[PDB]
Amino acid sequence: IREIEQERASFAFKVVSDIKDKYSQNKKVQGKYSSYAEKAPTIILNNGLGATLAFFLSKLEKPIDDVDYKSINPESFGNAENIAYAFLYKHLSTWLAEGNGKDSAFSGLTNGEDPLKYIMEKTAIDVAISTEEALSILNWIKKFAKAMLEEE
Amino acid sequence: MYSATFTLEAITPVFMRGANQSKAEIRAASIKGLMRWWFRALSGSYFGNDVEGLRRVEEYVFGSTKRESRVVVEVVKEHVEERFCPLPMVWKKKKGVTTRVSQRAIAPGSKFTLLLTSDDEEVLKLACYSLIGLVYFGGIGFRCSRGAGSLKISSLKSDVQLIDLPKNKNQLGQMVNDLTVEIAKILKKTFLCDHENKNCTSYSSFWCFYLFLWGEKAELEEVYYRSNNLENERLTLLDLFEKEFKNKNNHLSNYGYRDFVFGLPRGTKKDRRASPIKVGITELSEKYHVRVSVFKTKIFKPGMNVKWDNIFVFLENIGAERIYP
Amino acid sequence: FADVISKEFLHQLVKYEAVRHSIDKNLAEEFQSVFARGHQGVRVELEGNDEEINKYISDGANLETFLDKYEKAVDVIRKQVRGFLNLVKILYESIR
Amino acid sequence: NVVVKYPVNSELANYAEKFWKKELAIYNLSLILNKMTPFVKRRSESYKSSLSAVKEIFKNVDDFQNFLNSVLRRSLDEYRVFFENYERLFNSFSSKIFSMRTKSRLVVGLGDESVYETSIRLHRNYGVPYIPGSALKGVAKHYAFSILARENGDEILRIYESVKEDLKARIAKRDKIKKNDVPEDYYLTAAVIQELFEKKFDELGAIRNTRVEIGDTVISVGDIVKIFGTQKEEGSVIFFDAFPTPEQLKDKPNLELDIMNPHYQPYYQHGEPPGDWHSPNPIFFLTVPAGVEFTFAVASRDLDDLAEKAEKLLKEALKKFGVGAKTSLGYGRFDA
Amino acid sequence: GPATDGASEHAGAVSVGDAKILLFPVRSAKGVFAFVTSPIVIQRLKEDFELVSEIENDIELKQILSRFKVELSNNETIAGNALILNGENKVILEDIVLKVKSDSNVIENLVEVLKTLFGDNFFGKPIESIKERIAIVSDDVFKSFTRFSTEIVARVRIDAEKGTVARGGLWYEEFLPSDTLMYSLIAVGSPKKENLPKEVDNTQKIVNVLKVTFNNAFLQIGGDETVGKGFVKVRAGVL
Amino acid sequence: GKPIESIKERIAIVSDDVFKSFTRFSTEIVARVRIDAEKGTVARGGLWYEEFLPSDTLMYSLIAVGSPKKENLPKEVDNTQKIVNVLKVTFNNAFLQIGGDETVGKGFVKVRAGV
RNA sequence: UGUAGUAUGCGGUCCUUGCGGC
Repeated sequence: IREIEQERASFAFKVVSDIKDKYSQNKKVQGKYSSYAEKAPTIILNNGLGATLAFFLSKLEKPIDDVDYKSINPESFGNAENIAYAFLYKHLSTWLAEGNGKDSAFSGLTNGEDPLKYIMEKTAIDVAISTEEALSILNWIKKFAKAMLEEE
Repeated sequence: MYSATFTLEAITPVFMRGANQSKAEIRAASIKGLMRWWFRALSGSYFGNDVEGLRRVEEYVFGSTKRESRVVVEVVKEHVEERFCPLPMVWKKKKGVTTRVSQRAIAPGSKFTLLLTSDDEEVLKLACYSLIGLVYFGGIGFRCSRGAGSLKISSLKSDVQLIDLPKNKNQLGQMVNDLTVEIAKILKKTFLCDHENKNCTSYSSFWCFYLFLWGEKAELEEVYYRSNNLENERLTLLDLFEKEFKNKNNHLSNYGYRDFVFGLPRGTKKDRRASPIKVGITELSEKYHVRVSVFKTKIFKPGMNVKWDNIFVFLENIGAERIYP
Repeated sequence: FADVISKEFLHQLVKYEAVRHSIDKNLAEEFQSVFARGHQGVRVELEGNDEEINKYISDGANLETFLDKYEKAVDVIRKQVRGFLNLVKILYESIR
Repeated sequence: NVVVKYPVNSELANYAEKFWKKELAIYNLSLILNKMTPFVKRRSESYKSSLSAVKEIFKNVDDFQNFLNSVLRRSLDEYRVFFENYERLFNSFSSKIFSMRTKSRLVVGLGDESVYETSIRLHRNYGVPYIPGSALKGVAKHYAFSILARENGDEILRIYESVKEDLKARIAKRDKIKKNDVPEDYYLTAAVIQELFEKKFDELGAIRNTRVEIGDTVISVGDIVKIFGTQKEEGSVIFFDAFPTPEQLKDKPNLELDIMNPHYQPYYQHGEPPGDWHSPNPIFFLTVPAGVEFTFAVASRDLDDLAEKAEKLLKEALKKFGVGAKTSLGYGRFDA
Repeated sequence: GPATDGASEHAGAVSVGDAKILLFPVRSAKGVFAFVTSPIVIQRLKEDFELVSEIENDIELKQILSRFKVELSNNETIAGNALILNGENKVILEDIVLKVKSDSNVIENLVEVLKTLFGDNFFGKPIESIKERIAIVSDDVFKSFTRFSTEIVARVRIDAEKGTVARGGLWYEEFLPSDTLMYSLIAVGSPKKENLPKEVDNTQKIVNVLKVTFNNAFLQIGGDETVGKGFVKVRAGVL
Repeated sequence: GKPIESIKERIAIVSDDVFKSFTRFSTEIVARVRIDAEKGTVARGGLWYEEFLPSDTLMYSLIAVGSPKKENLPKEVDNTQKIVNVLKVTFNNAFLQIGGDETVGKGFVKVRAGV
């Protein structure tokens, strides 16, 4: 009886604490991350999950169809907006592709494939379930970001 | 809710465009941004290099990302016409012809009004002063700094006391001084900002600004460029000004008119530092003159320094009278 | 959240909820402090026949460290918060 | 010279590219705009999915506007039957209906989050611009607030010195220190008036006898609070959404583009000196052009007189206050 | 039934039912928007018809829909000619390319059932004018449409102190999309009161009164009444 | 009223604890209120949550029939077999309402006697 | 069991020259 809600909460707490600790000095980075987190579900519901991920990648000045989440470093960007976008993309894609971990209750809907490349050549039902999971995890992430992270 | 209305007439064709580049039309947003720039220019004299105070007062007056604008600007009536008009200093590369390039632009005169409304007298006065300074010493739209945006106040109607229009050259001469002193008085009385006085501003401002006048014409149709050939004997006032500017013997610049004290896109094919030289048309007692405004800022552009007094030599080449100071 | 809350992020989650549901930040801080204090002392009815937890709760001690050493901390804290919320609801309905 | 990509699933990107190349005919504007958003890569190595970069796939701005308006016009019959049913719903209640043309450009919903970063309120089924009833109610309430503050500012400030002191203390708490500066300008009066109308409605009982002249009629504070309602009492005037008349969509375009060119953007955001070395960052956004005619309707639940008063207030607000976005620049203004 | 101030006197003579969805408005590439249905939807409609037949002891109407069995893959649909793409046997419903399954009896029977239930006028437009804008999709696809294609409306509160959105003054609301169809059952028995007037003596005198008083009317459902949300056209029908 | 073959594809069997948690927390929790027309808002103290058993739920019951009471019963239902037969015939494919909230379309179930 | 509308109050706003030079 291991509810996925516990995994969602643990992963969201871990990622928000990670960004808080790594960028405790950069208040503007925290504000940008919080704003992007609480605005992402609207973008996903409007234009879809793949469009949202491609929008994040474009804001990262990175090419699409040739970039996965494992090969991006969120801290390797000078701009605060790029920092926050990279962190949000990494967190969302990590939850979608691996979950809280291999040994955890939730291991991610995608086995290990990049969520964008997964969305490119999968059925509508799979991308719908992925969108639902992304909505839930983004809700938890926004909750925790509003909890700890400072507001821009 | 004090409000002011300014009915303005386009002395020269105005190249103001919206999203559709092929269509020219008057935009409230562009005018508001230009008034923001001109208010910065006038307030730089009082605020000097203290950019923080200027930013705070501008956010107080024109609004920022955390407060709605304290002054709202609208364009109410547009008795304007759109036609074709040659570009100020652009020549077509057509074989043999080598004539000008004519874009769609607002026709001369083109009566229209601007309404500025606020809830406080001081901020409305600041906005009105910025707008009148813009109209008198600046242009609007594309190629404003090349005599294509000059506007005269056809009529004014304000419930707040303002500065009267000029009649002669000296009136426009000391209007700079009285506008600056009134702006400083408002800044000191209302917001109590001082910012001391360090040196000349990094941006274009009135700390180091000069105004000159040249030429004299009685017909509006004999001012803007008419001839399609520079060598033609029939040249209007602005055509003669352009011909003198293009002459190598005019100024002492090593590259001539292709120097770097003017706008950045000259030879280097890079940067966007606008030309501190601004050309316009000034009407005084039904007499038209070419007005030249220069903003000799301390730093021309971060990473590039150009000599300043060389441009004054051009003023000596044409013998333009120094209206201010 | 009673069926999902864990010890590590209880304080931050309750802080978020207080800030969201408080007109004043002082009210949210007071609610956070009073909830954190009150939810500590609540007797639990574990599935296993264990009374040491209740003995630790009754006395007032390093009970937090004992739960850190304990292997059923998550169930204990979930039952504690659920019981405290039930007591709060009962008392509020009593008032009104 | 531009590379177009589609982050939608495969076997659908082909149809999206066919729609954007005008090879096929799409009929829903919201569908092509949102669910089939293209990512355009110019010489710069970045797939910017913004209207400024989206328009690069067309010949010019005019072609983009023509394509959008043709897609909008392809559903004219369905929009006509929808508007007929909407008018029938209007007439079902004792609703007063008035038509107003757009004096200037109008844009509602510009702040909505989207891939383009500049959205627009389009009806989901038919893809036509419209004004939500919430926006009309809010603009009417704020016009009433502004009228009350301009007319009865000092009076309400004196009557509610406790409330104005509470608001000043709150502002001091949030807005930096500002211990007692807190200027008693018109904005503070508007804020305390809104606070009275929102959380302190009952204390507004004494003020209810006041009257303010709107247009040609006179409206009481009690009338306004009855119209809009409180946390404990529901409003009595139903504000319906506004939709353009289907007839005008046949001839003149119902959607055009507008540009914002933020020079000195680092000066505004980061703090660099303005100067002129501040190459602009143009951003385009959709907006319904001026002259487009909209139909508004306000219904009553208790008294038709309240409906007439609300109609007059809304007409005055749309004439002066303006609805939509960028109202400080004269956008979203209506004329008789 | 009696008001809240007193309930032991008698019970209500009417019993409304849950407004189960029948057609969902989904955006389409051709046929600007389409009315969508699912096999579970029509199965529940058949169950509702069976319940009506059992209540009225009228088996004749029981088999009206009993001639419609369907089974669709997740990438197949039975759509009208308007929605079908020209030169390509495929349809697009707001996010998905679906191959057009070939079948006519099911859609014809559904149109006939709707016509019998709600007459020849389908809420301001003829019913035959929308028979080519109906799509029957897979169950998961219909669930995804009903969960993700609903209206999401963002609203803010503007404070007069600054003219900007207040601190935490923004919120999102979920709305059923416009032009959607919900069917409900309203069962009626003998009134439970005593000494009834002759005009409402029997159940049919309640049936006709309800039908005449709630035919082609307009009602407000849910919240946001003051801002013009939740307004619905109601049509009452009998078998 | 549905083909049993389609049901086979959507049958799952879970653990005991999982089934208990499902049956405890997957029911329909519906919040209801009462609105007064005088003010148009919810009446004070009128909000409450009611729990409803989900639709499309299969349940089974056992009816134990014994020897009919000796009260000069007709020979048609004289034996136990006859009475169980008549009960099954008269209750097969029936529709009946159980529980409260009958006035709001809650409780209607379909009974299919086991033959 | 019977009677019972998750409803009322809330503006997707605020901030930005279609320019720079021949």
